[PDB]
Amino acid sequence: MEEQPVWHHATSSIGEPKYKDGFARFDYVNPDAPKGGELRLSESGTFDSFNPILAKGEVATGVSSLVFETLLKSAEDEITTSYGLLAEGISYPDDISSATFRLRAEAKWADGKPVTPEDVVFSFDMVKEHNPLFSNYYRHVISAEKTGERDVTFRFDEKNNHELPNILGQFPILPKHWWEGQDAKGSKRDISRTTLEPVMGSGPYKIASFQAGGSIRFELRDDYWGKDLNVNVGRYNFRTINYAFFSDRSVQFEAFRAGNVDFYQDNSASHWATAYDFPAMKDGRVIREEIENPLRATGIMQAFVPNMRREKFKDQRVRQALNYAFDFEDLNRSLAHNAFQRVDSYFWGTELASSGLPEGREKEILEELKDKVPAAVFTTPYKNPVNGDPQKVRDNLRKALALFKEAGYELKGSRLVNAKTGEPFSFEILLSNPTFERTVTPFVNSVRKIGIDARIRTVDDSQYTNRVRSYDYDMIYGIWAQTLVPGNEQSDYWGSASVNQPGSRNYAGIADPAIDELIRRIVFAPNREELVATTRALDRVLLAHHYVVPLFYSKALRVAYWNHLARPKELPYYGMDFPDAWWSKNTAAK
Amino acid sequence: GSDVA
Ligand SMILES: [Mg+2]
Ligand SMILES: [Mg+2]
Repeated sequence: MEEQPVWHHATSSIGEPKYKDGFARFDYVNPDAPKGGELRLSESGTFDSFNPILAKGEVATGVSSLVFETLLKSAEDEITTSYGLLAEGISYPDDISSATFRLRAEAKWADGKPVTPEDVVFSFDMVKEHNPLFSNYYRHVISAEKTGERDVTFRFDEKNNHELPNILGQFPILPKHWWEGQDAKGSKRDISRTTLEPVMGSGPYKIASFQAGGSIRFELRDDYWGKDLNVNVGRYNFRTINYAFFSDRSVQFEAFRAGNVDFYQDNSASHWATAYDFPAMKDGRVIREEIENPLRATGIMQAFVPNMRREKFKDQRVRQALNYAFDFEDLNRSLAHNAFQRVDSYFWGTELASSGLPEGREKEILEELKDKVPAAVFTTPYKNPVNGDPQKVRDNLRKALALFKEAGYELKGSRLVNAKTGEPFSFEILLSNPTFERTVTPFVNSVRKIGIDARIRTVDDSQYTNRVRSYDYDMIYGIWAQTLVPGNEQSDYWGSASVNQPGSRNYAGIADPAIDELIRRIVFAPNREELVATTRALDRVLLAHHYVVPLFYSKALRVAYWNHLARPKELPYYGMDFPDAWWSKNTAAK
Repeated sequence: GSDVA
């Protein structure tokens, strides 16, 4: 039966919330951070829409982060804990069959109207209708309904989906009266379409001005309802946050070297080692940091991702052969200044990574699926090829050719061809920017040695997003990041239902009954021990199918910034909270 | 984001 409700100020999918009800602020912030000053940021690519939820066009990241808010705010000094932001509290029955959020009486839109349950209901229905990521994420949430003056209740299709109250705190809340209203031209607004009309939110910043496709100026609102709320103390300090968009990374970095961009996150090991020979780098005007914080408690798979919707990549032997052709040792040494570590798990860098042979509960879970998983899961620990020397490079290429021969492809006149049709084995690697070319060219050169015509096709970010949405590629240089609590998002990465649905993150086109069963077991995991064992079992099965060519990664974010930006003395353990917890030194100096 | 050489 139902019992007297228990209200919570926070939710956690792992452990207990660090902060008690009534806490004043997060520990890491500077409570006296001054309000003021300009922060100049850069963003790759462009934008052509301010619609924060429609998965169409190109939207600036600052819109959802600075103008809109969610029901709960995730603490960057904890793993999954979230605290009441637009919601004052959360209540749910023990069986997790529903979840109710009580909205804060003080929460207001920038136009002064209250944030209401009607807004939450509209936002929920709209994210599910217009955004494939949230459509999947909330697939087990049947409905949202107003159940009180300030209450929204979400109902679930099945009990014991433990993370649902937590993940429901992550979607932006949009103003129903505004989206169902009329613009200045007298035209009804439409959430189903892109827009360049500056959108209105409940967040700390408003869109003050913009140059479509080129820049956006966000301005801090002194009337932001949540300015003094515990999760916001010492946060949202810059008066103005300008974003300038760049399609050329070198032009973007030149803007940083000129002091026209204040902060730069460097994703290239060679650029980090060589591009900083400029005067401001020598006299303390620019600071460089290698920050591990945002990558702690994060699993990473970065890979060459073949598209299994295409006949050329359907054979596991072909996909395995491509790994034998990739030489990581040479790439790391000759081009990457030895900066990287080879990835060997979809949950690499966490306790969720499978290792060795399956044991205990992990082995038991796989045993109930023995007729449906690769035989290798019980006999063969996953390993990548290693190219310690030139004879080994040739031997690994011989192994690639052997796998291709088993798959029906043979060298004819030093070109790898389909043995029955004569059609050459060829593929295109789609890249989003020329900055990826130097990393990918060695792989192209390696497969060319065994008769494969691989070609790079570099496009711009707008074309890239449009092609990836429709899976219009043979292969991409892809990435999937994971938390320590796998859940409802997993079906967006490897679930069968996402293969033929545009806009999913199932880039390889994986469709497998055993994987689907493991994803279901993760979602409905009764406890942490069962979740960990099931996740390692899923990782082991994914790896044994050789769906991708795992690449590499590092354990720290490389950032450089101008010394007029101030950061908290100690960054939150699991993040940087940039730019929200940072502030202007020009302002502090009056 | 993606890390490169
Ligand atoms: Mg973008
Ligand atoms: Mg933020």
